Amino acid sequence: DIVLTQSPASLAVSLGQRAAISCRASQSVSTSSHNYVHWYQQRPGQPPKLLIKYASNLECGVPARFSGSGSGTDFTLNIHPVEEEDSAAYYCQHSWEIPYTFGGGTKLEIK
Amino acid sequence: DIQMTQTTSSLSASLGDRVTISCRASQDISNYLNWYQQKPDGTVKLLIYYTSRLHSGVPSRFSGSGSGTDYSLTISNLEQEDIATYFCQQGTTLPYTFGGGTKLEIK
Amino acid sequence: EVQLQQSGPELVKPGASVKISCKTSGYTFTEYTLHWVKQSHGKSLEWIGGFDPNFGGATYNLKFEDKATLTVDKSSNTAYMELRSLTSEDSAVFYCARGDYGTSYAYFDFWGQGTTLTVSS
Amino acid sequence: QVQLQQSGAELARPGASVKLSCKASGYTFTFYWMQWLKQRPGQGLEWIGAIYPGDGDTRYTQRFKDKATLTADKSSSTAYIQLSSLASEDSAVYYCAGGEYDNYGFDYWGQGTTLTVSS
Amino acid sequence: TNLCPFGEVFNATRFASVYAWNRKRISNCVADYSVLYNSASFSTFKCYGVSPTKLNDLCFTNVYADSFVIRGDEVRQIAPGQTGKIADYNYKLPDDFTGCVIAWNSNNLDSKVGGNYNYLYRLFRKSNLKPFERDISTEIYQAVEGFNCYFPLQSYGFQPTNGVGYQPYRVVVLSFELLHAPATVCG
Amino acid sequence: DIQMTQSSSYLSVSLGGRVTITCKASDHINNWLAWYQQKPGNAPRLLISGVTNLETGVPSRFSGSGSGKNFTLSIASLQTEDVATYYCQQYWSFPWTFGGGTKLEIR
Amino acid sequence: EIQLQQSGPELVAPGASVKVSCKASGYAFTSYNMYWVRQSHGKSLEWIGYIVPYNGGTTYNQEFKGKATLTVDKSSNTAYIHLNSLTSEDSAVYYCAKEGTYYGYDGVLADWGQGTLVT
Ligand SMILES: *[C@@H]1O[C@H](CO)[C@@H](O)[C@H](O)[C@H]1NC(C)=O
Repeated sequence: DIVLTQSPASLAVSLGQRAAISCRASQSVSTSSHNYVHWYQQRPGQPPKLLIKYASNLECGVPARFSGSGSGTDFTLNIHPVEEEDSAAYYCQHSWEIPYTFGGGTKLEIK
Repeated sequence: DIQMTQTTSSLSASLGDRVTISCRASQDISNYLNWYQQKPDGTVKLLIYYTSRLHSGVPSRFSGSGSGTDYSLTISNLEQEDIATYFCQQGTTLPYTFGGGTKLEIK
Repeated sequence: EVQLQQSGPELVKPGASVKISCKTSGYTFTEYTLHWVKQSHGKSLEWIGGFDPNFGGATYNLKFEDKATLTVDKSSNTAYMELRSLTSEDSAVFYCARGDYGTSYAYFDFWGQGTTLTVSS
Repeated sequence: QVQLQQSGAELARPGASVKLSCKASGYTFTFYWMQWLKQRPGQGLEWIGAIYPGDGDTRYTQRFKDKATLTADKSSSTAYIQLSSLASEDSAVYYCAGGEYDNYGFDYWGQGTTLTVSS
Repeated sequence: TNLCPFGEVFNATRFASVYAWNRKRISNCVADYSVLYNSASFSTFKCYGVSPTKLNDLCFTNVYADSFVIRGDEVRQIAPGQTGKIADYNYKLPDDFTGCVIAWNSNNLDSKVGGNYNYLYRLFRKSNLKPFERDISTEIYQAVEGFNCYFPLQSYGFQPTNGVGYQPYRVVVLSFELLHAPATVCG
Repeated sequence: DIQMTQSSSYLSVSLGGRVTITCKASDHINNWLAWYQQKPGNAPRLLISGVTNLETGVPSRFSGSGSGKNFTLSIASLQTEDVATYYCQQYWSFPWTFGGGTKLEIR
Repeated sequence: EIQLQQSGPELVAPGASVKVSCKASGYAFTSYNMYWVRQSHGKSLEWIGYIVPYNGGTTYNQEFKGKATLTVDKSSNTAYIHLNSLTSEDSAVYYCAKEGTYYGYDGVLADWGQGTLVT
């Protein structure tokens, strides 16, 4: 049962500067070709939607400002331009083993 | 309840000698006899698991043999390194019955 | 395209039968597992465990093997869920997630509206 | 490196009950047998019993059937023995040992907990 | 009188990867292998130390069904004595083995069009395993992700257009214990 | 040992027709009946492992069947390349006795 | 590929002995049980014995338990069959036929050698 801890648990950003959200896993959920962490985004009353899959490859059909990266134990998500829609919970996930677990989740607030 | 009788409970030797330790079972355990080592501190580890020389990560000196009921461990070159009580055990019947242990000692 | 909608919000008494359905339409049903995810009062998401259409079986999460059972009638385009003998702690929002083909899912493409479950007398 | 970490020295009163512990960690505890032993001072070891931590069914010897009881905690990866109905004969350097293949011996062993019964 | 479960170990919805292989201890129930006999699905049914004629006329103390999923070309390394990756670094069987390896072919389940990157296997390791051991240490083996320091695991790619030597064969290894003790599982 | 008989040791039917060879079994073989083909001067070659599963590379004319103790191999449309001997076989109990034989000759 | 080639035809006098070879090449020789079969001219086949290469344990038919002795050579991947106390009835062609590379069932034979005719 791999557990996923994210910090900062509540992030403060200005509407133009760079952001950074990190999700560190117990094990090293990574392979020489695929990193196994998939990020999500949940606004209030909304189901999540996959921002990034396999920690690098972006889904097709998103604002395309989210670019993340991470190899091994620690992963990082990025939001270089920020605006009003980016006020949501940025969860984590691993597809390593059968028990699938989602991280704690950080909250983004604009300044 | 096979009864393992390591008839000798103490052996005397010096550096460099080839000393063998024995063990005798009542029934025929069909080659399911192990050979441990219990240093004075209590740190007991396995030496050979399957009777005929199949050892487990230990130095290359410990190599025993035998067949039927009577088996015998063997150390070819000795050192104060290998001074402990060497146990024998049978794995064929419940309950397992360990041996007496032959406490090595320098002469 | 891919659109899932579950049953309406359901209030439950402790230890009762509930069938949170999920009618799927927008793709061939026999080519995509239909997983389930739970979120409780701002909780983090925990994976219930999901069905597999072509095999006819399921792979549950260890902590949920007791109260959750999943059933499918493949011609009706629906994958069901069931909660019985449920404790007062598990009153949450159950997302009828979507995965990939059997035993090959990594990322949850599309989710459901949400079935707000509340346990009370 | 797999070690079976075992409690330190413990002493008891005749008539009480002791619970020794052997926290196995480094390998999959829930898959293989945990075999408890009892070495009285100056003799060979004496198989107390064994427990399968997976579903908890034990193989008890005949001498130690009534006094000793074996349990296991899958979550914390530890195995217990509870010596009850104490006496002066229950003084020994107890041990815990187990391996993945039980026809190939006992691979990993504990340091030992000495239980002393005095007044 | 109890019929044990080969039904939560044989027709399971998802089998465990090679490097972390499941195991069930079954005991105290009558073992009816007549559901394993009469089926043309299983590719391999190779009983060692026993003959599959008599499996229903014996009494054992334990059985150990180790499920996993390996590549079709490597289902012959699940046997006492062989060598390779599945035998050295993932799952090694003892020489004096007495069980029944059973490895059918599930290609409709464990395969996807683009790939099925779930099932893994340990590719690099210092020494070879010991009989019936497993290790789940996914730290970067060494001979940072770079030169001379690469992760030890590498996943399997299972597309349906692979041939046969590159398809998923769900292996199951029943392991019977012949120990002079009260007989628990019978026929 | 189990022993297995065959319908006829000599079979003669027209070319381009249908043959239905049958194989009887002394005791129960659950499913584990194979079928082989030896045309004179070569070694046999497995055709149907299991009761129906054709080997890769054998034309789809051959199609085996059966249940219980009597099974049957049958060809859809014969050719001048399939006039060989057709040995039954079992693999249930260690004496995996082959059948007697059946030599196809065009009439 | 999976080529199994044997020695040429053999001619022997009664009450003598000859050893027929079977050289395997082109696969994991230590993973396959090399089987053996006999066929008297224009009649059915019946077993002799089968040999496991890494271990050497063999099984036999009850009619050949005394006549044929099977051994293996892990050096050149050849399994030889030794026939002693020959006669006139024991003159036939002898095959060595490993099983298929992907089936697994213990009986079936899906790669046969040439065939050695003995007199
Ligand atoms: C698994 O379940 C199917 C469902 O009918 C059954 O046919 C099959 O025999 C089961 N497998 C075993 C090994 O019992």
